[PDB]
Amino acid sequence: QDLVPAAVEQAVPIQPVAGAALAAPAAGQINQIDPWIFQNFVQCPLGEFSISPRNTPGEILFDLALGPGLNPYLAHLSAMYTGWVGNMEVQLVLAGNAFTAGKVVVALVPPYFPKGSLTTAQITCFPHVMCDVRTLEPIQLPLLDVRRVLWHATQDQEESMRLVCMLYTPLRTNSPGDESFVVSGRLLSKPAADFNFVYLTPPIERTIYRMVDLPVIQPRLCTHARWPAPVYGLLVDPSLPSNPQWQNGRVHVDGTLLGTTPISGSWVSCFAAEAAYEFQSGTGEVATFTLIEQDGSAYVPGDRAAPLGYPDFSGQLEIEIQTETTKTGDKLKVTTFEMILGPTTNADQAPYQGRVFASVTAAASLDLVDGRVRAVPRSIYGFQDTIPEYNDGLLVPLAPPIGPFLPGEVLLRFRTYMRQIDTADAAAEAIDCALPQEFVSWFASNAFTVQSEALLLRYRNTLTGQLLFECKLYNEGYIALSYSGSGPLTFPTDGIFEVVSWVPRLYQLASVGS
Amino acid sequence: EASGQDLVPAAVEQAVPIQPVAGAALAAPAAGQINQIDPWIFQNFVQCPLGEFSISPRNTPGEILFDLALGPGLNPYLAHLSAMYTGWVGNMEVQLVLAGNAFTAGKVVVALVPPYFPKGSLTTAQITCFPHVMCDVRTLEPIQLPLLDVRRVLWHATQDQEESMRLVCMLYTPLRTNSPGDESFVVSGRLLSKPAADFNFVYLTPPIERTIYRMVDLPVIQPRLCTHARWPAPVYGLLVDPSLPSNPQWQNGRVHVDGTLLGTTPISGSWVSCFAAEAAYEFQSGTGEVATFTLIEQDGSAYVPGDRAAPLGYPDFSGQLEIEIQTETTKTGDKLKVTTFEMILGPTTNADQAPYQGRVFASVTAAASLDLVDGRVRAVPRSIYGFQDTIPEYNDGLLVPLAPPIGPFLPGEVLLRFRTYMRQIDTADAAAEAIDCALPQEFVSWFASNAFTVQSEALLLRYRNTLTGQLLFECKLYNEGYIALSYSGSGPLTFPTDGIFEVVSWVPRLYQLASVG
Amino acid sequence: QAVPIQPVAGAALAAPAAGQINQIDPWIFQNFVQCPLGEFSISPRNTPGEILFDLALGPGLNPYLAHLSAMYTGWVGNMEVQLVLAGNAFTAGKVVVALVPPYFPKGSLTTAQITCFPHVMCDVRTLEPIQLPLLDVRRVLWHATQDQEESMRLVCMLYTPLRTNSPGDESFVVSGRLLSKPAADFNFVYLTPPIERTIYRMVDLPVIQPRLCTHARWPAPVYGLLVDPSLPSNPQWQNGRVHVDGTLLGTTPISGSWVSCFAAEAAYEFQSGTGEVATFTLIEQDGSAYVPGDRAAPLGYPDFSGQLEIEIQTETTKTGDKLKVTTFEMILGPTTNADQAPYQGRVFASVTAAASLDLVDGRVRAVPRSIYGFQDTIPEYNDGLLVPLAPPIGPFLPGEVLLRFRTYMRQIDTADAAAEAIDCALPQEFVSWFASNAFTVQSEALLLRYRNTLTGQLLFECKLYNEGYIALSYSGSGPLTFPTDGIFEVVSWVPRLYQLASV
Ligand SMILES: [Mg+2]
Ligand SMILES: [Mg+2]
Ligand SMILES: [Mg+2]
Repeated sequence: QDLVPAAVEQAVPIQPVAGAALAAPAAGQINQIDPWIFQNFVQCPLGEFSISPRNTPGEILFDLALGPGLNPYLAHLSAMYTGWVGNMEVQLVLAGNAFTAGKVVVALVPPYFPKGSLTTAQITCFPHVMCDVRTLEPIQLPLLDVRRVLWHATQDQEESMRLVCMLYTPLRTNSPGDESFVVSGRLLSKPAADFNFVYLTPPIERTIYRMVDLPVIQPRLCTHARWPAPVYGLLVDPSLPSNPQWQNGRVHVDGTLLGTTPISGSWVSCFAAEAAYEFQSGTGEVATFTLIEQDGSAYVPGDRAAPLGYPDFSGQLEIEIQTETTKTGDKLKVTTFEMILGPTTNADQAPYQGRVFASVTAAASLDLVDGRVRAVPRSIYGFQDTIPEYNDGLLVPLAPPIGPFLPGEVLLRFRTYMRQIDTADAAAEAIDCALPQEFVSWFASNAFTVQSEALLLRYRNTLTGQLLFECKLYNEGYIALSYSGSGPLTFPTDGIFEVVSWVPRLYQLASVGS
Repeated sequence: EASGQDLVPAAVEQAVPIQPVAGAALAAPAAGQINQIDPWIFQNFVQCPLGEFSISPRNTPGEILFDLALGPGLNPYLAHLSAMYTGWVGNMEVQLVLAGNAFTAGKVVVALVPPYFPKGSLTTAQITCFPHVMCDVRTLEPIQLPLLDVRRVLWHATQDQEESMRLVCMLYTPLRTNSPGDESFVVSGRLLSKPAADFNFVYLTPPIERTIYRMVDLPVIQPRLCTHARWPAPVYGLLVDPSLPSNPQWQNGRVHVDGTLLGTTPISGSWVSCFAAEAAYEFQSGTGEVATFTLIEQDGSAYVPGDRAAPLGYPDFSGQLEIEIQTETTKTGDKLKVTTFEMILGPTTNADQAPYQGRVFASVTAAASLDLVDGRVRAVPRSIYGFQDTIPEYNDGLLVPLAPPIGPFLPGEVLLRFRTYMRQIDTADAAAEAIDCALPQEFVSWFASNAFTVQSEALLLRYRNTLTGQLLFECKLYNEGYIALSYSGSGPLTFPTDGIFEVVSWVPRLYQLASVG
Repeated sequence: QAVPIQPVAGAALAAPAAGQINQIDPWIFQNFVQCPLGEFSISPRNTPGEILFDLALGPGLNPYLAHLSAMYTGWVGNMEVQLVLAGNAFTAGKVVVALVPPYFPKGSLTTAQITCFPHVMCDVRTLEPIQLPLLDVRRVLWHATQDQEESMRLVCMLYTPLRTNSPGDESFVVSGRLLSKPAADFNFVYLTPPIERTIYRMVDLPVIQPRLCTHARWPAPVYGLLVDPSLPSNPQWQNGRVHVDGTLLGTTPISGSWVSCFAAEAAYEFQSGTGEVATFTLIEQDGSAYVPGDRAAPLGYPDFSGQLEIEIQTETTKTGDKLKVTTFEMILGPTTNADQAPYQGRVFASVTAAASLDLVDGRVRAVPRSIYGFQDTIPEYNDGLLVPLAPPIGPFLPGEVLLRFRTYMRQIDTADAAAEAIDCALPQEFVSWFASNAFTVQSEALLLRYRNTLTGQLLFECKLYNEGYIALSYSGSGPLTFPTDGIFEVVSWVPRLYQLASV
């Protein structure tokens, strides 16, 4: 005769996994870590998520892989080792309330289980813990090294054990009351008794598990990335188009440039070519340009739409070039030519094929010598923020349009002003970019590894450390804010962007408002 | 024990030159669970899921009779259990049955081929360079062989297919018979297996029924209660006929066994030989009233010339088709009706019809103007005039992408045909009009919605009678979606249409069937 | 000898799950053989931090183990190496040899980082060979032979500079050489039928004299073999461009019956100018379609400028004159102002016709007959636009000059009498040989020797690069020719910075 209790605590039953006892006969060395790293839970580099009443049951809230990039001490230490082996421990804290109903499941998913779409029925067939959003204290699970190899390489990230969290039952509030309410979650970890490193190497600085940082410069000392001018403004505007297809100033956070984006800010909306002048009788002397790369290399039609640094807007542009004449009384001068960029055919512009056309009006036939030039913009006429002609009328390789966003998110814009010709309006013609120069470099100089889908940034006052807003910076290189206003909203331009954490894609920012 | 030896009892001990391999004990300190298989599964030999093969006097030395890879899919208990684990490891045991008639002669070789050896020819010169055994086709007792887990990992993933050891069987000398009368015997081999002592699985996983094992299964429906896949009608007959063209090039009703649709095959049997288009009407002094249709897809979306010859469900035959259309009129007293046009399908030697590009013209006889309003239509057939079973004119004289013709077959093999009849006009004929397909429409839905994983080249089916539980014949279903029987007669031969098809085994393309009938 | 490292197990860890453990001939354990790419020179002008050699563990380090590797599936175990330096008592300087593990990220190292591995430091005045272990640090139980995986490397750097005197005529280098053999714990895994197409298989050339070959840019024999340094040093030809591993570059064809020709579906009509004009809609010379992709024109299309004659067979439904061969006149020259676009698939040519000679429209194949006003310059592939090309031949080290295979054309020249030369980089037998053998590439270049077969006296040595051009070390100011009845033979893989000897 026996008594079965209704209330039992909760636990995960395990079979022990061997670490360095399997690895040691074919490792070079087996290296120990400081014994007090085994004593403290420390927040994970990806250690923030949220829960809303807009999430639906089945959604995945976080997803973590075993290994050294879960602890900031272990990630600092991996710069001087070639491999790793052993077990870990994770801790979870939820900041909910008394009005909040809901459950989540945290499952342990092994390597080589096909990463498709899990359902709510299936998540409880793994080892798991059942948690609800009203808990005051933290929950912990083990994370074991179930594997087919003898050890792992710190610089190639292969298959390991994962930690998946799913929303089990919907999240509800009793009185309507709180539907703008978000639950915060945080993740923390330490290593368990049986974790080692493998082979001592020189400490390399540009390893993986090195954390991203931004350059410490205020946005008003910087340089616009689509037109050769400083940065003057910083704002967000729902009235404008949401998914622009700009082609300069676009870079991945892992460091790969895309579009015609150059490294230097002295290539921006400028070009270089071989020159050839003729004097068709009607208008004037006409210059046909055979395009090259600005470092003097040849141009080959490839996977961009033009050479690096080409203007990505429409309208009539003014250039200044050097000219060497064959008259009497002059040998060198800065000449002006007038050029049309937009979809304004009858001129047959095809910078994708390596030929552009321009002209200056002249009652003479000034014999200008053929050679090599560098053209720089002077003024713009009828500027539309739309792509120019790249082929004659044909489509070219492009970079995808900016996006996607979540419901409620909008795009952050850096603004500058262009020199223009205008007759009736004396307003300042504005142009935006997503990331300024000083940011497209510092990427592609550093080559970071993205470790998640977005980066959470805080923007502060350099003095008094006040918080101005929070934002998501996605891997593709654009920033989002949570903002549901209708008109514009501009921000002070002398702050500094911080780095907080890697976050998931479904992360819910706090809303900004005028 | 048996009457009359006249032959070899056992290909028993030949030594195989190989070392003992370690199984689930190298993997155990790297899992975080203790797992285990039912001790009674280790206690009897059961037929393998790819477990049948033939040897005929038509085969030549160097042909591969079977080629098995080590893993869960060699046993039916183990292929069921692998749906709820990640990982496997260990050795197996196999049994070979080859007990031909005492009047036969021949040899085969079975080799142990390691991981990472190229897949390709395997000439008869290099198969004996492996650890191998040589076998007579007359051996009475079953021959037993080891299949060992030579590997440089600690275990294997169940939902991958990795490098493991293989077991390859090749015909070594031809098969002959010195019996005085009229025919040479075929040998019927079987493969059986069971796990060895240290086979295990690794980590428990949600049981997911769409795994890479899980053999195909057909729907339990009778042929005479299915829907034709080239004409909108029931299925009525089922027969073979060696007098009709052998390798047709039908475009509708084609589907891969793994779920890929071929040609212009739709999913709904309500799209077969219909179309949806944007219409425009005119009245003139000549043809009468011409209707011009620009085609879209039938759900309602646009059409673009692509990897097919026409939209989905377009009729793949020649003739003159009359259709029926809903139309409006700008007359008073009459609102909406059903009107009938006709349309020629063939080349016509001068035409304005390119259904590849989306251009189709119809017409109706009319003395005055029949003012019919424009809009959206869906055309269905009513009758066929001058039926020809040859492809229509897709692009007037071009070469559009087409699904290949049905074939090849082995010597002696003919095509199984599903038959229905059409509505027609005929002056001097009173017989029906027959159209044939390869698989009926329920089988296209089954394969498109199931996404199976094939094993070798064909499936072996048997056809059973429902009223008496009798097996009538056996056929081969090739992975490209056509069925073949073995028949060497001249007259058509028909079959009842109140039976079921049932899957038996995976087979090679050189499998030889018993003939009907 | 003693570095800070633990002993590594070979067959004790592989044997449970291998099928066989196979032994090697005991006399192979008694000889140190030269490793491939194990040798350097140190000069007084070298800068500390520069890399002397870089070698990975496996069967390819030994010539006997690379042969034996073709009848096996795997390998395991450790090796041992010797380093031999040639200095004397009146030198100074140092080197460091490090043991770098399997997954270290490749890049570049400094002298500060090289001492952070397990290493030895060695003085250039050392007398005996310096002996070391090369161990199998690994995450698997054995390695597959028809595969290359990560293994331990051995890396040598110059640590402090060389200090010496020199005479007036030469300049005193210190030389080094690395030799190897297997350690007692080294084995193979499972006996397989021997393979001929293995990854440890050396490049070889066809045994054919240059004068019996076929020219790669004009359909005719090869008549010369020269080196001329007054010509354009970096040409950009588009035919006869092949990679040593067998990839065809440019518009290079496999067969010599395609060089400087084209096939097309022709269309004719009379114009009251020169006469019957032909619109050639180009096709691939084997009957398949043509789509503008990676290269400038279809395969084999000529790649020089001028005005060219072409012969085509016509059919005329005239009763009394049906089939005949008619020579047209195409002008594919430089910037010669008529809308020629091979890259899109259409060209034009016509003939002086007094009347409208009936010529039906059908399939044709053009062959050249003679050239008029020939320049060595890219044709007009697209009207005035740019086209996907192949990079210019190069680059060459200081002193290096391109070797040229020369032949002669069919000229039209009214006020000249000397014949027209034209060059290529390789004949048409070295092109299809690389395309059929599909070799595996090891360093950057191969060292060849041009020898005479009658006596056995070598004419020079050259450097066949991976992209497919030859380079000799030359200093003279005029063309220097060679006899066209020698034989090219392969010596070894060399690095790019390898200094040949003079000609
Ligand atoms: Mg303005
Ligand atoms: Mg009839
Ligand atoms: Mg000449």
